[PDB]
Amino acid sequence: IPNTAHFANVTQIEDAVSLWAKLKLQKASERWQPDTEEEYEDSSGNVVNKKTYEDLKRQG
Amino acid sequence: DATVYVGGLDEKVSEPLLWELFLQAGPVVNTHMPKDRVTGQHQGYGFVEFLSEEDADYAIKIMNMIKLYGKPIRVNKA
Amino acid sequence: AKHHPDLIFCRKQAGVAIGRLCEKCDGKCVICDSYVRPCTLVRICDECNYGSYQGRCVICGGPGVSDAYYCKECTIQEKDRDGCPKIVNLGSSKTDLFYE
Amino acid sequence: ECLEKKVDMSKVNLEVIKPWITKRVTEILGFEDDVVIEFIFNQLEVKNPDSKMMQINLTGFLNGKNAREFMGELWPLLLSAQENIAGIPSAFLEL
Amino acid sequence: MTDRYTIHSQLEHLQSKYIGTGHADTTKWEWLVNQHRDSYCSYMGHFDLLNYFAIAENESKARVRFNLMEKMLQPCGPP
Amino acid sequence: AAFSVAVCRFSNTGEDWYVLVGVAKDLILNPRSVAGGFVYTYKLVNNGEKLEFLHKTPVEEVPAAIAPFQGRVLIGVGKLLRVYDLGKKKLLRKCENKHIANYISGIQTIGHRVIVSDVQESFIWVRYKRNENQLIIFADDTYPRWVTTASLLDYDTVAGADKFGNICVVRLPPNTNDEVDNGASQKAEVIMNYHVGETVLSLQKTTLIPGGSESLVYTTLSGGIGILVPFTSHEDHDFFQHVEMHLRSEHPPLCGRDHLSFRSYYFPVKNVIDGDLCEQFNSMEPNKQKNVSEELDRTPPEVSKKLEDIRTRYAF
Amino acid sequence: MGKDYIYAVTPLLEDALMDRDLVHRQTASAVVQHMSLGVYGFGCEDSLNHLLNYVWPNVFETSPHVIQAVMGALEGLRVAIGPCRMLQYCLQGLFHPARKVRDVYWKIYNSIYIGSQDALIAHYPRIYNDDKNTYIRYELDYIL
Amino acid sequence: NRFTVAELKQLVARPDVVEMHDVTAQDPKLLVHLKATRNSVPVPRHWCFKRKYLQGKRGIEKPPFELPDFIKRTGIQEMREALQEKEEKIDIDYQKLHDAFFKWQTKPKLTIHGDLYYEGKEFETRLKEKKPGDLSDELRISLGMPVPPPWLIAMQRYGPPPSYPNLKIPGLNSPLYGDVFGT
Amino acid sequence: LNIGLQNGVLLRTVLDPVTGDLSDTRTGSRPVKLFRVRMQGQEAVLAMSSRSWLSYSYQSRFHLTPLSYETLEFASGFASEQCPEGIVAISTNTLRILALEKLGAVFN
Amino acid sequence: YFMKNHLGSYECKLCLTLHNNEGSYLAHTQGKKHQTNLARRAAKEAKEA
RNA sequence: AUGAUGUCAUACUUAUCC
Repeated sequence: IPNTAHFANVTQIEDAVSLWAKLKLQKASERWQPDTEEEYEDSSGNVVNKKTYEDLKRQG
Repeated sequence: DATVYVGGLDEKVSEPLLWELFLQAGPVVNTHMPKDRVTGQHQGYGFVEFLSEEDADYAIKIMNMIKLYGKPIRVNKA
Repeated sequence: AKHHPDLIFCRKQAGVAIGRLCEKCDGKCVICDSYVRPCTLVRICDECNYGSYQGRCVICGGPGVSDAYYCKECTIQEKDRDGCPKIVNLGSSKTDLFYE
Repeated sequence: ECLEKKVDMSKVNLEVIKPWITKRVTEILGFEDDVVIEFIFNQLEVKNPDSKMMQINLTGFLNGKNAREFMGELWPLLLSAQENIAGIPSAFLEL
Repeated sequence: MTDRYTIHSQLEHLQSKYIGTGHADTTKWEWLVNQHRDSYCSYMGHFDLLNYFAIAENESKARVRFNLMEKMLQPCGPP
Repeated sequence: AAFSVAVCRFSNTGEDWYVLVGVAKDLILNPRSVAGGFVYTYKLVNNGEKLEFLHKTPVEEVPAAIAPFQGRVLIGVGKLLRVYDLGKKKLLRKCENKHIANYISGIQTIGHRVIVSDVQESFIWVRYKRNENQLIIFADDTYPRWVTTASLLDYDTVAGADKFGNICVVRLPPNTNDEVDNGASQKAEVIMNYHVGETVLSLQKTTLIPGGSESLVYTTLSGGIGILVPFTSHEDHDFFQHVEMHLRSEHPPLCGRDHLSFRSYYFPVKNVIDGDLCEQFNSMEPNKQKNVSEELDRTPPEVSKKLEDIRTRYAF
Repeated sequence: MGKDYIYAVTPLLEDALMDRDLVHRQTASAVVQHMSLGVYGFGCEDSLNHLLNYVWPNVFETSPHVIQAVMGALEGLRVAIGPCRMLQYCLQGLFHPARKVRDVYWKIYNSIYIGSQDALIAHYPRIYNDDKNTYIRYELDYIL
Repeated sequence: NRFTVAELKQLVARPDVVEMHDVTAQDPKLLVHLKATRNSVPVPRHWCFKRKYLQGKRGIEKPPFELPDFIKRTGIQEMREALQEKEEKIDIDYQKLHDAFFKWQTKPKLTIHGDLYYEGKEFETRLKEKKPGDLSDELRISLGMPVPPPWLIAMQRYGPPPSYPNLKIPGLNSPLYGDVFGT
Repeated sequence: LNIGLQNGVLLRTVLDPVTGDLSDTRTGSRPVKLFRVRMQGQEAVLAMSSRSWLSYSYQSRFHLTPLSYETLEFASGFASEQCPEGIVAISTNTLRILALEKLGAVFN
Repeated sequence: YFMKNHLGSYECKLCLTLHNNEGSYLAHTQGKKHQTNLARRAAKEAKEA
C-alpha cells in the first residue's frame, strides 16, 4: 500500500486499502474515448469508441 | 549511507550553498553544517541525511567532485 | 482612554444636544483622544445634558466653552456612530491629587 | 415547582387575600409589620404578577424556608380563585 | 420555590446587550442559527439581492419576504 | 429547462454550423435538486433559417456551460467539465475534469487555455493538453466570489462580475507556468475591484463609436448601462483621483453614505474612479466648484472640458 | 498621502514587527492601524496583506497594551483589506475547545462581526448538513 | 460525544489539514470545510504557546533596522551621523530629496496575502527549491568556471542521479545558456 | 458660438469679447451645417450632415445624439396646432415634417 | 559573552538576557552558567574529548 | 536545551496626575 499525504495518520490496514482505492488517480483517464469520425452516413450514425475505431481502421 | 561527512571548506560557504550544492546531485533532506559560537566561524565539515540510502550511495559515487573555494571537498558514508 | 483606562463611558441614546469641551480639554478627541483631523461633531445624551448637566465637557466634565468634535480616524472606523460617550465614572484620577 | 403556572390577578379578588397573607406574615415574621403588608399589596397590584419575583422578594425576606411555603400557599389560593367562575378562594365560600 | 439563580449583575461588567456578537462558550448550532438569521436579514435588507433571489424562483417578492420572515424564528431547532 | 446554448462547427464535420443547447430535467428551484440533463443538437439548415433536431444526448448533471474549444465542444454539467465531440448517435465525451469546487456556472475558452467560472468560487485558469486529452488547472484565485458573468480582457487578464453588485478584474502573473501536471499552487492576483452597486450580468469590451477607444461596457439587472474606460495618462489619472477626493469632501451623497464605503461594499477599491461622482461638479455650487478648481489649479470650464474629453474619447 | 510611502515603511515594519521586544510589536502595530485607516480605498491592499502576515502571530498575549494595540490593528486592517480576508484568517480558530484560541479568535470574530455584518454573508463557507439540521443555504444555489 | 481523529480524517476529503485540537471543537465538519478552503489563512501558532508571541527573542541582538537605497543615496544618514558625533546644519539639497522620493523610488519587497508572520521568521529564509542543473552566481565564483558545471562531467560516467530521476543536464541527454545547465 | 466647416468636423467657441476655450469632434464626409431649433422649451442646435445630430444641454451638461432617420440637406423649426414642437427638415427632392417627442439623448 | 547595546547598556550573548547596569552583566559571570551548556556544542563540533 | 514558580533590581507604557 503506497502512502500519501492523506493516509499519513492511518493505523489500520483495512482503511488504507479504501484510501488507496479512492486516491487511485481521482477519476479521469479519458482523453480520446470517442474520437473515431465514423463515415457511414456522417450525420447522426457514428456511435463507436477509441478502440473500436482503431480496430475498424486496422481491419479496413 | 543516508548521511555523508564533508571536509575541507571555507567559512564563506554556509548551509545554503551546501543545500544548493549537494541537491545539484540529489536533495539534502537534513542539512547539518556547524556554526561555532565562540569565535563565530565555521571549521568546514558537514553531515547530510537523505530520503533513503540509494540517494546516498550514488552520492558516494558521484559526490566527491565538489570543489569549495578552489579547494577539495571530502564526502564519505556515515 | 490612554490616560484613564478604568473610566467608563455613558453610551446612552443620542439626542439633539450638541456636545462641548472645556478650556483645559480643548481640541482633544473623545474616542481617539487625538488633536488632529476633526470630522464629526459630538452629540450628547438627553439625560446627560439637563439643567446643571448642560454646557459641561464630555471628557473633562468641567465648564465647557467650545464645542467638542470627534476624530476623523474614529469617524472612518465607525467609532463615532456609537452612544453618547459622557464620562460618568471617575476612578483613580483627581482623587489623591485633591489631598495634596 | 409551584411557581411555574401562569396566573392573573385581574380575575381574582384582593380583599379576601389580605387575612391569609396577614396570618402567614404573622406566622413567619412573628409580629405584624408595615413593610411586608406593603410588599404583599405591591405584589398583587399588577394584573399579571410574577411568582418568581415575589418568591425572591419573600424567598429571602424570612430565612428561605417559610417564604417558600408562603409562596406555595399564595399561588394555590390564587389558582383556586382564578379557576373558579366567581373569583373567590375556597376559604370564602364557607364564610 | 428556591431557585438560587439571580442573573442580575456583579461589578458593571460584561452584560451582553447586542444581538449576534457571540461569546467564547458559544455552541456551533447557536452560531449557525445566528449566521442564518443574519443572512436572512441581509437578504431582506438588500433590494438587489432580494430581486436576484425572486427573479430565479417563480414566487413573488412579498411572498418570498413573508417566507423569509416566517423562517427566521427557529431555523434549525436544536441550539 | 434550458440553461446554455452555443452555435459553432465541428472539426470532424464540414462547414455545417451546429447549435447545441443543454437542458435540464426536473430541476428544483429551492434545494437545487436535479434529476438529469440533456443536450439537444440542431442542424441550422437553409443557412441558419431552420433548425432540425439531429440528436439529444442525455447527461447525469444539469449542463450550464457550452463553448467551442479547438473544433470540439466543452460541456460543463455541474462540477464535471467534459470535452465532448460530435457523434452520429450522441455527443461522445473525449475528456472529463472533476476538479470543480461546487458547480461550473460559466466557461470562457481562450485559444490555448480554458477559464471556467464557478458558482460561489472565483474563476480558475485551466490548460487543456491536446496530446493526452487531460485538462489541468494551472491557476486559481485567493478570494471567492459569486461570479455571474465574465469576459476575457487579454491572454492573462480576465474581468468577472459579482452577484453582490460588484465588478472585479483578475490578472495572471507573468511567472505563471501554464505547462504543469490552499487548493492550487499558482494564484491569480486581483488587479481591479469596484462595487458597482447593481447586479451585472453582461460584460463586453468593444468600441461603442467608430474612431474612439474601446471600453469595458457593462450591463445591469436594474435596467442600467455602464462603461469602464482605462486611463491613458498617469497625470490624468492623478488629476481624476484628486478631483474625486475633492468631490467626496465637497459634495456628499444625499443618502448619508460614504462614497468609499459604497465602493468598498464587497471588495476594497483598487484602481477605480467613479465618473458619476465627478460629473456632479457641473451640478454642484459655483463657489464650491471654484474652490475645487483652485485646489486643482485650473478653471471650472477647464475641469468640465477635461471631464467631457474622456467621455468624447470613450463613449458616444 | 500615505498611498505612496506605505511601500517604504513596509519592510521596516517587517523588521520591527518581527519582535526584538514587545514594544516593537505594539508600536509597529499601531503604525499598521493608522496606515490602514489612512490608505483606505486606494488599491494598495496587497502589501497590507503581506504586513498582516507578520501582524498575525502577535494575537496571543496577556499584556493589556499589546493586546488592545493588536485589536486596533486588526480593526483597521479589517476596514482596509475587507472582511473576507480577515474571516479567512479567523475561521479555524473559532472551533478550538482549548481555553485560549477560542477566547481570542471569538473576540476577533466579534470585532469583525459587529461592523460590516451586512457584507459577511457571501463569505461564510459551505458547511454540510447533519441529521437533525440543514446547514446548506440553498438560496444561493438557485440558477436561472 | 466527540469523534476520534482517525474518523474525522477518514470522513474529510482533505485530511492533510486536520490537527489534534480540532476534535475538541463543537462542529468538526464545518471547521474541516473552512480549513480546506481555496484562499483561506490558518490561525497563528501562539494559540497553544505560553510566550505571548513576543518573549522568545530575548538574547537575539541583530540589526535594529536597515534604510533603503533611496534614503541612503541622499546623504542624510552621513549628515545625521556627523551631527550626532558633534552633539556627543548640513543643507545639502532640496530637489535631490524630491528626486529620490519620486523618480528614484524603489518598490519594496511585499508579501503574499497568506504570508503570515511566523515566530522567528528570520532563520528559515527558504526559497522555492534550487534543484539539479540550476545554481547561484557566487558558488559559481568559488567553483571558478568561465561561462557544464564540471561535476556534470562525472554525471556522464556514474549515471543519472537516483534522487532526481527525471533529470536532464546539458550536453548529455539535454541538448543551455547563462547559469542554468540542467532542467 | 458654434461654427461648422466644409469637412466632417466643427469647432465651437464661447461667447465673450475675446475667444476663449475651444472644442471639436468628428461629425463625417459631409459639410456640417448649423440650424437653430427649439427643443423642450430651450434653444437647441440641429446639424445637417450624414448624421443629423441635435445638441442640447441637460443640467449644465451638453448632450448631442444623432437622428435615427435619413440624412437631410436643410432643417428648420416648426410650431403648429398638430405639431406643437417639431422640425421641418428638407430632404433630397422631398419635404418631411418631423418631431422629436421622446428624449433622444439616450440610446433608443 | 559581554556585548554593548545602543542605549548605554550591556547584553549577554551566552545567557541571551538583558543587563540593566554594568554590575548586572558583571554578576552573570559566576551565575548564568551558560558556559556549562556549551558542552553540547563542543561535542557537536568535535566528537573527541 | 526551552518552560515552571518564586525573592530581587532595571527599563518601558498609559499625552496618568498637584
